[PDB]
Amino acid sequence: RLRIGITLHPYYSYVSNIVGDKAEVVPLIPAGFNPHAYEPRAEDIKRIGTLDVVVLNGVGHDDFAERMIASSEKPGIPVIEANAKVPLLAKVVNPHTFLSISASITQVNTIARELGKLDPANAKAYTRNARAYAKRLRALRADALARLNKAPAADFRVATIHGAYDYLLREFGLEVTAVVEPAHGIEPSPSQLKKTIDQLKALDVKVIFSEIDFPSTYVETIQRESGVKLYSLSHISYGDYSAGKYEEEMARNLDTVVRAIQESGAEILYF
Ligand SMILES: [Fe+2]
Repeated sequence: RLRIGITLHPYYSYVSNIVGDKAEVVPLIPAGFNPHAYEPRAEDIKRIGTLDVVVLNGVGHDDFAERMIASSEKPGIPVIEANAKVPLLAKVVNPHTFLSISASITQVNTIARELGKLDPANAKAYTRNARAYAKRLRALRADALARLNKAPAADFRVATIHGAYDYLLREFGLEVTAVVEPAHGIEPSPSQLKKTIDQLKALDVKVIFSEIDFPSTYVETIQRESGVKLYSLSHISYGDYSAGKYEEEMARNLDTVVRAIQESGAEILYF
C-alpha cells in the first residue's frame, strides 16, 4: 500500500481525488501553518521515513520539502515533479501553477501517471480518477466564465498583494499590472509601499486582489491612499486539508474575478 507525501493544500486535493481509498495522503507540514513562514521541524522530517513517494511543486513553492528530504532517513525517496509538463512565467519563476485550472489538469495527469508506475496494481484507477477530477475542474471554470457577460474594458487594470494570481487571471485574458509584495512572501518596506501606491495611481489600476488566508495590515492604507476597489482571493493554504478544498476554494476565486470584472463593467442608461 502507498503512503504519499504532499507539501501544499492543493496537492492534497489532487492526490486525494486520484487515489480515493487506494493510498494514504500524508501532509509533510501541519494544517494551520503558513507554508511561506514554515521553518522545517524534527517531527516533520522523521515522517518522511514512513513515506514511499513525495509529490512536489518543485518550481519554488516547497523548497522547505526539498531541504527536509535531504535530512530525512530516506534522502533518495522517489520524488514526483508535478509541474514537469507545465509552462511557467517568467530565473524568476512564479510557483503558483496550482491557482490555474489548465495548470492543475496537467499536474493531476503528471501525478496519476507517475503514481501509476509506483503502484501498477492501481494505475488503471489512478488514470480513471484523474479523468474524473479534470472533468469537475473544466466545468468549474466553464460555469464561472458562463456568468461573464462582457470581457473587461481596455483600461481594466488589476493589482494583487501576493504574486499568486498571474496564472488564474491568464485564464480570463488578463495580466497583473502590479504585485505589491517586492518578492514572493516578502512584506514591502514603507519606501516600497509608497512607490507601489504611486504606481497604482499613475497607471489608474482599477481593482486590488488581497489575501483571504493570511491577510496583511498595510491593505487598508493602499485602499485609503489610492481609492482602488478591494476584493479577496484564496491562496488555498489555510486550515484543514481535504479532497474538496482545491475545487471548493477555486470556484470562489473564479466568481470573485467574475464579480470584480462585472462590478467595473456596470452599464447605466438615459438622458
Ligand atoms: Fe505563495
